[PDB]
Amino acid sequence: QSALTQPASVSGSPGQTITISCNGTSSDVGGFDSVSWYQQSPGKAPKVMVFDVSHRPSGISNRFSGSKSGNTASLTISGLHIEDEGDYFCSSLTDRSHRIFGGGTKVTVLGQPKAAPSVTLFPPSSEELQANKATLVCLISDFYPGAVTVAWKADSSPVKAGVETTTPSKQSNNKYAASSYLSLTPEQWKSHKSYSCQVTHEGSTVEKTVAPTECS
Amino acid sequence: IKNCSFNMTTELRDKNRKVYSLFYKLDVVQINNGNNSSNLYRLINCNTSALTQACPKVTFEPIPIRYCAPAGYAILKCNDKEFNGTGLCKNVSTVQCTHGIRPVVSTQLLLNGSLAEGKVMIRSENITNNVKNIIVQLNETVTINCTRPNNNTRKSVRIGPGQTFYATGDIIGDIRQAHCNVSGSQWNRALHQVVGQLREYWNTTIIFKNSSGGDLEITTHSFNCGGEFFYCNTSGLFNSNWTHNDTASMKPNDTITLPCRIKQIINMWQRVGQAIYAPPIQGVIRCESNITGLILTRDGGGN
Amino acid sequence: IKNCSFNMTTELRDKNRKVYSLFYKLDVVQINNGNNSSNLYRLINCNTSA
Amino acid sequence: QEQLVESGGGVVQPGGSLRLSCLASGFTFHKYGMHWVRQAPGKGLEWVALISDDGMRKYHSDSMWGRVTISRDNSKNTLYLQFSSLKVEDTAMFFCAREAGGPIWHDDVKYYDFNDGYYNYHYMDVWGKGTTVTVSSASTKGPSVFPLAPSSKSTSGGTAALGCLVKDYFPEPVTVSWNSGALTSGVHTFPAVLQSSGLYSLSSVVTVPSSSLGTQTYICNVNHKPSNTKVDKRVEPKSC
Ligand SMILES: *[C@@H]1O[C@H](CO)[C@@H](O[C@@H]2O[C@H](CO)[C@@H](O[C@@H]3O[C@H](CO[C@H]4O[C@H](CO[C@H]5O[C@H](CO)[C@@H](O)[C@H](O)[C@@H]5O)[C@@H](O)[C@H](O[C@H]5O[C@H](CO)[C@@H](O)[C@H](O)[C@@H]5O)[C@@H]4O)[C@@H](O)[C@H](O[C@H]4O[C@H](CO)[C@@H](O)[C@H](O)[C@@H]4O)[C@@H]3O)[C@H](O)[C@H]2NC(C)=O)[C@H](O)[C@H]1NC(C)=O
Ligand SMILES: *[C@@H]1O[C@H](CO)[C@@H](O[C@@H]2O[C@H](CO)[C@@H](O[C@@H]3O[C@H](CO[C@H]4O[C@H](CO)[C@@H](O)[C@H](O)[C@@H]4O)[C@@H](O)[C@H](O[C@H]4O[C@H](CO)[C@@H](O)[C@H](O)[C@@H]4O)[C@@H]3O)[C@H](O)[C@H]2NC(C)=O)[C@H](O)[C@H]1NC(C)=O
Ligand SMILES: *[C@@H]1O[C@H](CO)[C@@H](O[C@@H]2O[C@H](CO)[C@@H](O[C@@H]3O[C@H](CO[C@H]4O[C@H](CO)[C@@H](O)[C@H](O)[C@@H]4O)[C@@H](O)[C@H](O[C@H]4O[C@H](CO)[C@@H](O)[C@H](O)[C@@H]4O)[C@@H]3O)[C@H](O)[C@H]2NC(C)=O)[C@H](O)[C@H]1NC(C)=O
Ligand SMILES: *[C@@H]1O[C@H](CO[C@@H]2O[C@@H](C)[C@@H](O)[C@@H](O)[C@@H]2O)[C@@H](O[C@@H]2O[C@H](CO)[C@@H](O[C@@H]3O[C@H](CO)[C@@H](O)[C@H](O)[C@@H]3O)[C@H](O)[C@H]2NC(C)=O)[C@H](O)[C@H]1NC(C)=O
Ligand SMILES: *[C@@H]1O[C@H](CO)[C@@H](O[C@@H]2O[C@H](CO)[C@@H](O[C@@H]3O[C@H](CO)[C@@H](O)[C@H](O)[C@@H]3O)[C@H](O)[C@H]2NC(C)=O)[C@H](O)[C@H]1NC(C)=O
Ligand SMILES: *[C@@H]1O[C@H](CO)[C@@H](O[C@@H]2O[C@H](CO)[C@@H](O[C@@H]3O[C@H](CO)[C@@H](O)[C@H](O)[C@@H]3O)[C@H](O)[C@H]2NC(C)=O)[C@H](O)[C@H]1NC(C)=O
Ligand SMILES: *[C@@H]1O[C@H](CO)[C@@H](O[C@@H]2O[C@H](CO)[C@@H](O)[C@H](O)[C@H]2NC(C)=O)[C@H](O)[C@H]1NC(C)=O
Ligand SMILES: *[C@@H]1O[C@H](CO)[C@@H](O[C@@H]2O[C@H](CO)[C@@H](O)[C@H](O)[C@H]2NC(C)=O)[C@H](O)[C@H]1NC(C)=O
Ligand SMILES: *[C@@H]1O[C@H](CO)[C@@H](O[C@@H]2O[C@H](CO)[C@@H](O)[C@H](O)[C@H]2NC(C)=O)[C@H](O)[C@H]1NC(C)=O
Ligand SMILES: *[C@@H]1O[C@H](CO)[C@@H](O)[C@H](O)[C@H]1NC(C)=O
Ligand SMILES: *[C@@H]1O[C@H](CO)[C@@H](O)[C@H](O)[C@H]1NC(C)=O
Ligand SMILES: *[C@@H]1O[C@H](CO)[C@@H](O)[C@H](O)[C@H]1NC(C)=O
Ligand SMILES: *[C@@H]1O[C@H](CO)[C@@H](O)[C@H](O)[C@H]1NC(C)=O
Ligand SMILES: *[C@@H]1O[C@H](CO)[C@@H](O)[C@H](O)[C@H]1NC(C)=O
Ligand SMILES: *[C@@H]1O[C@H](CO)[C@@H](O)[C@H](O)[C@H]1NC(C)=O
Ligand SMILES: *[C@@H]1O[C@H](CO)[C@@H](O)[C@H](O)[C@H]1NC(C)=O
Ligand SMILES: *[C@@H]1O[C@H](CO)[C@@H](O)[C@H](O)[C@H]1NC(C)=O
Ligand SMILES: *[C@@H]1O[C@H](CO)[C@@H](O)[C@H](O)[C@H]1NC(C)=O
Ligand SMILES: *[C@@H]1O[C@H](CO)[C@@H](O)[C@H](O)[C@H]1NC(C)=O
Ligand SMILES: *[C@@H]1O[C@H](CO)[C@@H](O)[C@H](O)[C@H]1NC(C)=O
Ligand SMILES: *[C@@H]1O[C@H](CO)[C@@H](O)[C@H](O)[C@H]1NC(C)=O
Ligand SMILES: *[C@@H]1O[C@H](CO)[C@@H](O)[C@H](O)[C@H]1NC(C)=O
Ligand SMILES: *[C@@H]1O[C@H](CO)[C@@H](O)[C@H](O)[C@H]1NC(C)=O
Repeated sequence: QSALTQPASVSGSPGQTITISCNGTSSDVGGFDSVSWYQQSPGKAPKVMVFDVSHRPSGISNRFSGSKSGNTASLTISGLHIEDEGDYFCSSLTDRSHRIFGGGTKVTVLGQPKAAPSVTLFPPSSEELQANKATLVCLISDFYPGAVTVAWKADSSPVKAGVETTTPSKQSNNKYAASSYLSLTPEQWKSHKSYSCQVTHEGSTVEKTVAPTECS
Repeated sequence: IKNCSFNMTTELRDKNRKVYSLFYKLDVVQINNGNNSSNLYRLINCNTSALTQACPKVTFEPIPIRYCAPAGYAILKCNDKEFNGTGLCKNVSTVQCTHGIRPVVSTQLLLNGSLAEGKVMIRSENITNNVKNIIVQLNETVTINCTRPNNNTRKSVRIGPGQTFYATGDIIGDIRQAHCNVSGSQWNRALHQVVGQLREYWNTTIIFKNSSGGDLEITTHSFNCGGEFFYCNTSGLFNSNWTHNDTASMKPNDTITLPCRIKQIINMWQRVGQAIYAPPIQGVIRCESNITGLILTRDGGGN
Repeated sequence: IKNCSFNMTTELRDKNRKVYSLFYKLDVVQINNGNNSSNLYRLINCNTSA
Repeated sequence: QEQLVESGGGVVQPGGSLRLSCLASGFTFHKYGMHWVRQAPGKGLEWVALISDDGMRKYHSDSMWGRVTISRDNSKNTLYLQFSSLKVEDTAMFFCAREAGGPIWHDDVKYYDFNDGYYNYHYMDVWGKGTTVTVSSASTKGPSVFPLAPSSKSTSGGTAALGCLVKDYFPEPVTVSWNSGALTSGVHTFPAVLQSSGLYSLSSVVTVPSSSLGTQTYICNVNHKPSNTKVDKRVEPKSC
């Protein structure tokens, strides 16, 4: 049941060699030597990266060298290319003739400066106040990679309820954007002095604050 | 009986494919050198000598043969029944080509051979020499039904550039063992005649006991039938002592059943070299056999 | 008219080597029918004869 | 090329069955095994099942074991999966992958199975095209559409963001244009999030200069094809 554990995300500059490392158990990795590694990018079908670990698969470059120790496996890579960005999943054959994959490892190319997310917040528009439904839309934009932890808060209190987060999507500038949704009522929206959407990107951090503005 | 897998090669070099067939226990042996069996066996004809087929289209059944003489030389045949293997004879016949012979492979017995009418005969190169063989010629014959009732299958699978192996495939239905059957009363009559002739110097002392053990080519009665080397056992015979009263043992008329074994490989004439293989016969395996002779050895390890 | 590479034995049994020559289509036939993607071939007389 | 194709997937209901079929061409399917695998949105892979070529053996993941049943069709050169008691946890994309060729190399010698069979317990040299499957109990409903007023992305400079909130709709997808596709640049419709009530909610958002508010007309047209609904909604300064 326990997938072959590896970090869900990794990063590295082009050219600089790296090494992916995933974990296993006695059942599958300690049980046999048929540890493989696959890769799959957004908008691409999966393809292998290693089988028969100390020898490399069909038509792949001579830079990707696999290794294994006990119940753990790893794959060292030189000459970090750009097209190789995407998730990586190691797999091992269990003792019961069944297989199991890993958690995943997203490769992100460094060198693209991680711009701070341009966070903004749409409050419930005038069309929604009298509809007995309030909705706050926290737009995130111009941030790279697609890894942002969203959080919603009241003017003084935290608001984890009603939150519905949308995953990042690659903007036209190769950065990412997203939209989170907090569902409230007009009573809760107006009685609260303000609301806030705090977003934790890679290490720098950002936040927006909206308030009820009574206009014409 | 075991069903057994192994690898084989196509006409090409690198192309190798697994394949399965059937084998007995006589053809292979377990490697006890390891910790245990672990499903580890090896052919003995392999690990003693080389291996080849035996031209499966050439089946190994007999034919009436006749030996002919050159110019200036002839054959002389004595026409006396009781005339033993040597000595003087009067009833002569000059011949150019021998009477029809069926020179069949047989151990401990004769098969489909010429008969000795009139009387039963017993000879030996030196009867006083216990180690010498005691050749026998009976007066009449017996219907011998040695048979496997299970049909054989064949897989004619190519291996080399036109070289095909005829593997003994799986057999249909419930697979019983082979067996063989013989008549009782005529057998006991022939035994009565034999023991009547056994009194060379004695009045009543005759015993039969099975062989102490040795080579299976000599430890039982082997022959060839429809290509397969049959070994039809000889155990219903030695349990017989017509010593004191012959008619006492003329009574137990019993349909003599026995287990007859079979075999695929052979090293003819005890020449230990490259052995051969025998193919399937596909269809149930009957074997008729007359009987006209017998062979024994005396007991030197006794009184 | 085609030309093909294939393995052959070196005078050292442990060593083999790929050598290439020229052949026509009459003496061979296509196999492994991925019908047309650089299909491999086999001799007409080897699959039945020597 | 061993080009494979999926079929049968789509938006479906829970509880019934689902015949997910997998065909292919460019090779001989007579003696080739096949893996079924799946992966959900925002989540990696999970082995669904595997089947051999000659109907001899077949293996199921203990999670999906019993709930589903694999099967093959040699003459059709097809793989099939029959579901039972369909559930929303089956919401995922499903891939139909092949085996690592037939032979095994030892001393540069290629050994094969019985009857000249292709066999391995190894990687998957080919992967299918993929098929989406959306098990969901809700009923196809059209969208409630509303505007999202100008939110100043920055205090200085006068740069706002406008939006069109398409909430309480199901199933995906939904188109959101501005004046029937006239204003095409700047918009970025984000993936729909499955609401707690089984519905969906997105916001087609676009950043513009704040000076464009009012002076530049905006009539946001939302359209949901499953329900065949189409609505218009203008975005303007929030009066409250
Ligand atoms: C003449 O003889 C040679 C010697 O065998 C023979 O070579 C085979 O040719 C076939 C033709 O397709 C190859 O099949 C392709 O293989 C491509 C890469 O193959 C790699 O794998 C080999 C097997 O590895 C296993 O076995 C060895 C022990 O044998 C073991 O150590 C390994 O760990 C592993 O278990 C491997 O030996 C071979 O090694 C060479 O290359 C490495 C560098 O990669 C080098 O370091 C070595 O020194 C050696 O030179 C090789 O690495 C693969 O790309 C290809 O996959 C595509 O095509 C198939 C279609 O066939 C698609 O289905 C697939 O999706 C891909 O698109 C395919 O698998 C086979 O691998 C060769 N094997 C060997 C040992 O060389 C030639 O074919 C013979 N000549 C002819 C005309 O047939
Ligand atoms: C003649 O015919 C017989 C029977 O048909 C064949 O017997 C089997 O052949 C297969 C392949 O030809 C062998 O497969 C190999 O099995 C090995 C088993 O050893 C391991 O087993 C456990 C678990 O690991 C450990 O206790 C043990 O110490 C070993 O670790 C495996 O080691 C092999 O796996 C390796 O190679 C594969 C490539 O397939 C790699 O991808 C893996 O990473 C791994 O490194 C392989 O699975 C099988 O073992 C044979 N049977 C027996 C009983 O040994 C003969 O092979 C065949 N001979 C010829 C020449 O054709
Ligand atoms: C072809 O294949 C094998 C591999 O070398 C060989 O075949 C015979 O192998 C046996 C033992 O491996 C040889 O010796 C005989 O073993 C019989 C059974 O094994 C017991 O004895 C051995 C020690 O010899 C122990 O290690 C083992 O655990 C067993 O306890 C013995 O029974 C034999 O002795 C006597 O037994 C028979 C039956 O009871 C008696 O009737 C005889 O009097 C016999 O003396 C004997 O020890 C045997 O010699 C091998 N055969 C041949 C022809 O050599 C073959 O050697 C191999 N081919 C070639 C060419 O090497
Ligand atoms: C000893 O025999 C068993 C059983 O095989 C079956 O019974 C034999 C008496 C013969 O009649 C065989 O033809 C028959 O298959 C072997 O085990 C395994 O048997 C299964 C049968 O269910 C074989 O499956 C086959 O698979 C092909 C390919 O798809 C099908 O088309 C067939 O219809 C059949 O179902 C299986 O191949 C076989 N195992 C192997 C490894 O081949 C057993 O292998 C054999 N002994 C040895 C040492 O191999
Ligand atoms: C994948 O497997 C590797 C190898 O096991 C994991 O790395 C190793 O993790 C263990 C504990 O999980 C570390 O042990 C401890 O290391 C510290 C380091 O200071 C040491 O002080 C302790 O005494 C103890 O030995 C081990 O060091 C570490 N290996 C290395 C080279 O640092 C890895 O964490 C696994 N990854 C995942 C995602 O599970
Ligand atoms: C001694 O002579 C008798 C009679 O001649 C031999 O009997 C033979 O017995 C076998 C099987 O019991 C018969 O085999 C059959 O052959 C045909 C040939 O087509 C085949 O179609 C049948 O299915 C069956 O296998 C054989 O015909 C029969 N008669 C002969 C050979 O004349 C007996 O075998 C002889 N003794 C020995 C030791 O061979
Ligand atoms: C001859 O018969 C004897 C027995 O009458 C056979 O020897 C017996 O073989 C079994 C087999 O396990 C042993 O249990 C007995 O202890 C053996 N007894 C004696 C006295 O040896 C012998 O195998 C037979 N030989 C032939 C060629 O048939
Ligand atoms: C088919 O013939 C061509 C002939 O050119 C082979 O290619 C040549 O290979 C030699 C060997 O080193 C080189 O020196 C030439 O420069 C190559 N020429 C070209 C045009 O590539 C080719 O390898 C042959 N292929 C097969 C499968 O036999
Ligand atoms: C194996 O060799 C035999 C020898 O005759 C081939 O037999 C014929 O080959 C021609 C060549 O195209 C075919 O048109 C015929 O149909 C074959 N005969 C039969 C009865 O099918 C045979 O083709 C060879 N094997 C293969 C796979 O081609
Ligand atoms: C068989 O194995 C056991 C334990 O693995 C060992 O004690 C014994 O000596 C072995 N016997 C042999 C190799 O004959
Ligand atoms: C001798 O041979 C003749 C053949 O002409 C035969 O008639 C006769 O019975 C034979 N006699 C003996 C005693 O063998
Ligand atoms: C064989 O027969 C001859 C004459 O027929 C006889 O003299 C001789 O004694 C016989 N052989 C034996 C061993 O008695
Ligand atoms: C074998 O015995 C049978 C009895 O049915 C007989 O017809 C046949 O001629 C005998 N064959 C010989 C003695 O060669
Ligand atoms: C059978 O043998 C006895 C003595 O061995 C003999 O008297 C008899 O004539 C034989 N039967 C025949 C020839 O039919
Ligand atoms: C048979 O052998 C014995 C040796 O024990 C010898 O005394 C006798 O003369 C031999 N007889 C013949 C006929 O050769
Ligand atoms: C199986 O044995 C029977 C014996 O009754 C035979 O009739 C049948 O032909 C055999 N099957 C074959 C040869 O396929
Ligand atoms: C007895 O002999 C007959 C004659 O062919 C045979 O059919 C039968 O199988 C034999 N065995 C018995 C009756 O147990
Ligand atoms: C023959 O054998 C039986 C038992 O096998 C035995 O009782 C009998 O005494 C033997 N006959 C002679 C004459 O010794
Ligand atoms: C020979 O033995 C038989 C018993 O088998 C007996 O009837 C006969 O009288 C004996 N002949 C003698 C002692 O001359
Ligand atoms: C054989 O039987 C006869 C009469 O039945 C008897 O006189 C004779 O003694 C018996 N044989 C022996 C060796 O006692
Ligand atoms: C054997 O047959 C004879 C007649 O041929 C008969 O007198 C005797 O009782 C029979 N014995 C048995 C045991 O059947
Ligand atoms: C089998 O036994 C009887 C005769 O004793 C009969 O069915 C047939 O002639 C015999 N068949 C043989 C010996 O092949
Ligand atoms: C046979 O060739 C056609 C045309 O290239 C191809 O579409 C088909 O897939 C091939 N057959 C197989 C079994 O792949």
